[PDB]
Amino acid sequence: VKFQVGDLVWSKVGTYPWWPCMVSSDPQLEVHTKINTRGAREYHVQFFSNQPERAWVHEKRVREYKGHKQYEELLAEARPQRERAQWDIGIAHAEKALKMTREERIEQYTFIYIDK
Repeated sequence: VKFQVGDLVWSKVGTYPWWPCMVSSDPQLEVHTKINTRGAREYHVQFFSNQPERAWVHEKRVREYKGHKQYEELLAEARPQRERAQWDIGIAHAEKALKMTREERIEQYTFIYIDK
């Protein structure tokens, strides 16, 4: 295990670009990390955006978030207006969270879950 609940990460999910995320615990499974049927590690993340989004991401697609500027380093290794706007909001939220401790990030950004 490389990450804990509240840690800031970059995540590549589907066709979305590398997105700023916070590692969190799955509301149903009650785990933030698990081992696949193939034996690979996965993490549960929550995307930084205006609208809440979450996903179980493979270890190879989860990177440590050090700052917005390292996005060019990730793009070097390897969009709609509505999505671009949400990414800019997400980057602003991740930059504020970098100035906080893991414990503070949990109290401020963890999604509110309703059984409905």
